[PDB]
Amino acid sequence: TFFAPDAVFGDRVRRFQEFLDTFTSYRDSVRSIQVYNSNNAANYILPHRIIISLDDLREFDRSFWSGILVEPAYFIPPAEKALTDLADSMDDVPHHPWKLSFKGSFGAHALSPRTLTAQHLNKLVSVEGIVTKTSLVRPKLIRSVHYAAKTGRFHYRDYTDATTTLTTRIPTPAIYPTEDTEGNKLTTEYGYSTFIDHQRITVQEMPEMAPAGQLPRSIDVILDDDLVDKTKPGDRVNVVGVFKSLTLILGNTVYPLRQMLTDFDIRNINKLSKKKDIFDILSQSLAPSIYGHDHIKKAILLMLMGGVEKNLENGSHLRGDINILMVGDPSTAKSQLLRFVLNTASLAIATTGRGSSGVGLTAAVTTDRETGERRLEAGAMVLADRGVVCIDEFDKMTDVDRVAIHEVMEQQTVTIAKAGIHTTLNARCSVIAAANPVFGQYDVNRDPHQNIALPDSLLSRFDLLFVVTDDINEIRDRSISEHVLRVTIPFLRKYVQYAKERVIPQLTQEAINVIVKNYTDLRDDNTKKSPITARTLETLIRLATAHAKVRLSKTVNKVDAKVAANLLRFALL
Amino acid sequence: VDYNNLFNEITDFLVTFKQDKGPKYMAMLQKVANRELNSVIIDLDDILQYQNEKFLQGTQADDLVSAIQQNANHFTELFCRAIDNNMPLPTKLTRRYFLYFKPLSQNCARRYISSKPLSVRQIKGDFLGQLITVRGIITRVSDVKPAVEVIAYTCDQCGYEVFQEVNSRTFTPLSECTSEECSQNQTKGQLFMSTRASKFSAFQECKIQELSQQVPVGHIPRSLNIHVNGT
Amino acid sequence: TEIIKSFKNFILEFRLDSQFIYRDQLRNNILVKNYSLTVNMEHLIGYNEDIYKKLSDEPSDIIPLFETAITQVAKRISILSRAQSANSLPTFQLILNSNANQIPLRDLDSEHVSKIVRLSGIIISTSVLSSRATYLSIMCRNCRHTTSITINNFNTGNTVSLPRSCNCGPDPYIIIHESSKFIDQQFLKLQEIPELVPVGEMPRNLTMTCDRYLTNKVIPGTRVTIVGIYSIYRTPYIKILGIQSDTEEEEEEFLQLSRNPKLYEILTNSIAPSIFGNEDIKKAIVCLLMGGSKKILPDGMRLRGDINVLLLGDPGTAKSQLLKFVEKVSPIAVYTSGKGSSAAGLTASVQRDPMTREFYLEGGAMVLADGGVVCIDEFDKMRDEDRVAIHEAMEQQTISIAKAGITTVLNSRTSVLAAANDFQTTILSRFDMISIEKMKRYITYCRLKCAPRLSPQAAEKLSSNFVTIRKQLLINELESTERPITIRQLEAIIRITESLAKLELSPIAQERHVDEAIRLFQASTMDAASSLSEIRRFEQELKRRLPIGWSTSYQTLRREFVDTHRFSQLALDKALYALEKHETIQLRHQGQNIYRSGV
Repeated sequence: TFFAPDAVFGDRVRRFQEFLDTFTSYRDSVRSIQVYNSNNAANYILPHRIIISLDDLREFDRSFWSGILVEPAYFIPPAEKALTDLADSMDDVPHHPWKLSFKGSFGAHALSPRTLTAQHLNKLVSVEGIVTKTSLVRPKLIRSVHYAAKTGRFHYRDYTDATTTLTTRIPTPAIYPTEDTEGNKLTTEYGYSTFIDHQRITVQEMPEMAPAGQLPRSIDVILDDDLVDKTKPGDRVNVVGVFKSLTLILGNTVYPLRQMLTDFDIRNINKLSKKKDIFDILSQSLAPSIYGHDHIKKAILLMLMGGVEKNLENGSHLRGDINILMVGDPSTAKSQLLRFVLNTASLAIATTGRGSSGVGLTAAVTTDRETGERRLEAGAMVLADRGVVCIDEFDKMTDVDRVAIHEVMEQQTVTIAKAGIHTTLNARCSVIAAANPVFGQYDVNRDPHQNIALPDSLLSRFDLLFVVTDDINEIRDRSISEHVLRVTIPFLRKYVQYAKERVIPQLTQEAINVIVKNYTDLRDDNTKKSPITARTLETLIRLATAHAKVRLSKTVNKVDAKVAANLLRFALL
Repeated sequence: VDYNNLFNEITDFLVTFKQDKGPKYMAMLQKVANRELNSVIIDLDDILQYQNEKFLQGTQADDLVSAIQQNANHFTELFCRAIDNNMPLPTKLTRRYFLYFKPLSQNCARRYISSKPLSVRQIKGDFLGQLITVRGIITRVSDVKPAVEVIAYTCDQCGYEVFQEVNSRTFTPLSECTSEECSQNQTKGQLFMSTRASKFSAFQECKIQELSQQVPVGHIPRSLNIHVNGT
Repeated sequence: TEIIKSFKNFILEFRLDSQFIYRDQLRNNILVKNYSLTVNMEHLIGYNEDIYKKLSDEPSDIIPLFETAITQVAKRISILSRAQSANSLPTFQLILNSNANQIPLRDLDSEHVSKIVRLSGIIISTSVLSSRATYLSIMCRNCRHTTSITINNFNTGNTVSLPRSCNCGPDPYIIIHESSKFIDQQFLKLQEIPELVPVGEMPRNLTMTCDRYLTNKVIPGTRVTIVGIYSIYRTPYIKILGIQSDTEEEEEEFLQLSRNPKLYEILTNSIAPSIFGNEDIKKAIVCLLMGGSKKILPDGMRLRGDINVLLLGDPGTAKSQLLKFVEKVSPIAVYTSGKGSSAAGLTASVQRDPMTREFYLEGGAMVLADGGVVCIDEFDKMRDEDRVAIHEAMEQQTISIAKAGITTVLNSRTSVLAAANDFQTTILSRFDMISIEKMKRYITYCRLKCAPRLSPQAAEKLSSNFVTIRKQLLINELESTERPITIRQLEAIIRITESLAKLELSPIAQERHVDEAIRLFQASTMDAASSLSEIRRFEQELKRRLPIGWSTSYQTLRREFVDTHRFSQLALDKALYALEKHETIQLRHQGQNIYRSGV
């Protein structure tokens, strides 16, 4: 500014001017920005930034590309000076800075935040993950305008941050002025004083790419005025910034947004797609350490593969997730099945159901003295957005989390309004609840409603309620000892993810009538043993679709509704 | 932006009004000189009509409506002295009145923007200092309380009563004497406060809430704080 | 300069299995930008005697010369690799591990200071990842002059200091925070193994400084072998430069003792010198060390091998004297108590680093017992924040922790040997049972070497025993005694048989071990042995008696049940907790009001 520019600034500003003269894709874009602003001013805004495609910068200039990648403090500046000069030259009407943004592949600069260390400080870092906290929007002080009243005129003195500079200039403070020259009181005016707002968000690594079992490492992003309305907790994000250490990143570009598949594994899953004996052996091959319970793991197989997640036009979305509650005597392997479903799914989060430090799983409030304010902590269900969560000891879970899962069940989301924030989050996850009775034991002669120790709304929320009995019987109990005294794990994961990514099933007339007949025949159970609701209609075709996608057919069949009715007869009677 | 000609425009506006007794602003000054009212309401419609009268006669407009809309806190302390420069004689710190503003409607906006119905989600951050018209329900209100503006201190040694101006929520008592007689003296005698000569204001805080159909899909109606003073 | 060429020849000329081991490792670490490499001390002592003795005597002046030679060859590797497909290089920090010696913490003396030192221990704390500098631009505030200072390996009276003068007077310098590089560093604490520490004094500790490439590579609470420099800041401290972690006559006499047929019997006649009686408690204590048959199934759902044993009774009878023998006999075990102890805790403690009040963690006996057993006393005195952790670790071995910044699942192969005097279900359900150096060597060799199994010929007796106990205790269970019998106890019986067949160092099991296993299990069942009606009572009461419930609380039930002679306070609160718990939300409501409303 005040210093004389050398050839080290002039050469870089003429190289960026030559790159902008070669590629008119940013010049017509900033002309579109200006004509949109002129049309809105004529009717009476966009936050003045142009995303630059990095693929045109590698083949045009290798040294400029290398200088951007190793010294952005000496390379970003002159490029934004060229952009402001191009914005002044492209406009010819009378009468603010302009910023930049990048996109594309980075190579070794794109990395996990747990691997982000003290190396490559000055170089720009692209890092993806999940956000945990989003602070309160706070306006700062820049250019306050003061009015001296006895002589009647305006004064103005501006301030400077020590981060928003991406480079170097002399730094020093200045007292917020309270007395003009010689000495007569003067008043403040905030009508014209700018209040650039800033934000401070936290982002850690994603649970699917990280080596799960370890601790997540989070970093802080300081945010400007422009991009303050595009951040919310619970979403997968990819930030692009500069790792400055006065350690934080000066995030300029934010983009809101796993086994490898070969061509030999696709031949094996295409070979196993037309045999009609696949489902039973795939349900039997998940846990060989647990004797019996075939239909329960058949429903667990249909549960971990998923649904369809149908989004209606101009209306609310439809629930694709399925939910399973399992009750019975505490003698069997209900606590041993959660470790298997946690270690064999795509991504899964297991909680004990009692012991959450916050208000539950979904979130918690915290105070920070850094900002001197209150931030949000995301404990669980907001991390897994497409996977599964497992809660054992469901009866020990309090009413606050029960009210929370009453709302996020069919809703498939959540909402929070708190001191200084109001928002709604989306989280379509699937729950696996395991409970125990309050009497300790249960037999067939006791009634099946009071033994559950849960309200009727929670029985209506959960789709499949599986009762496991363990009365002592000498005939069946003879082979458990030799069975526990005596297809694979990396194949079903690839099977489930290929079915989840490629094939979406649709309905046919052959499977609508049989499920209509089954729903109308059960709507019998109301007079004999269990209430049937409208939500159950939806869950009776979800499972069918499931089976139809287990066989990966493009549409459903009648046998999918038949195996769903067989699962219903086992879990209801 | 200049103040030397805009203040002349402000003091020329209040004496040359015939569009809506006679010169109504001078009649309102006669009414405040008769001590019957304490509130001054300034509209932008009279400003627009005076601007039209000045623009149709070939004179320079030097726009007020594009300057009142930004930094009205400087304008409420700057135009107040222009009102204070001329008052009629009565027939029946020294601010007898209270100055307030009101914007122009959409009917005066289509007939040759500044007053749009704004949401609290439509605040963006950068509107801190613009006049805004917010629509919403009111859930939280507080009681009327007297907030001081200037603290009056009296002395028995010199007699010169001093007045300090507070701006924040809190302040400190100026026990040290800053008069024009105690500077050239060895003695620095005690000062006392006056709750009668000090100017107060009827302060009240309120929480405006976001309208129900104006909130987006899934979002919750967040609040905002409004600090009112006077009448 | 000759040492530069010698280290470069050691990097580009060392051969092992007809291949270079440092060149490809440097290329692979440069290609992922790790800025580190693993060198071994055995390779350089096998290569040059002019390097290792000088490294052991003076490491502080030869190590950064080796570091700058590493960066000098790394610059050439980077410019020849960048030109093939698709500036500023930091000083490459080297890590160096070895296993030539393992000196204890008590052998540290005034001699060999600032030399190389390698020792083992347990990391108790690594809470802070503070910041330092590696390259900093400095400027003045008076004559507008700037420069820069660089440091590479020196990270309280040291080299790092600002210049007093460039007149500008004393200290006119301002650090240009816009152009620097930050070198993270850590302050860690290490203590000696508590299984071998004298009884008269607590175990001492040591402080260490950890650099940049090995940051957050060590979880606090494991068997960590650290090699560095024993420097002095008087007080000693350790500069870490390398990290790693987890007599034939003895085996001859152990093989001679293993051939004795009455070996089990003399072992039991040897674990109880003054304990009168209790052979079934002694065999269950000596059989709960290894656990059982750890089997890694190909489906991933492996089975747990360790078991649980619980002591109960009156004070005395060596409830805390046999625990000292199991603390000094077993491979990895540490003595603790209920709700921690004096300046030590079983649960993961958390408190303030007193320097500027920092929050950090104190590993108890739960993280430090990785791969062994844990042994505690006073099970009734447990805090609620530690009970949930031990409740999950006694059945799942994993302990989960999650708080500000640290989220982790600690592996805890920890069997429990507790002693004692909603608690009823955790006592009766989570517990399965209610020379010396040569013995410890045989126990370690058996725990690492073999992986036994079971024959069906001896498994049919277990099936017949299970069928008979389920057919015989059902008479007592349908008679509303309400005390049990599970498949978890059968799996514990299987683990007990695997431990008994494992003690003779055999991979097969026969009836000889299961006949002692059913005799061991029957004492636990004898100790363990010694809704329509209750809900008819409670429900009919509420429903047809006092709907408001007012006037009908703990008094009125005390009357009715008192006058019906069926009340036990445990039974009362049991039916009630059942009602609140069956979510009688009226029982919820009454609990909320009438309960401490009282009547």
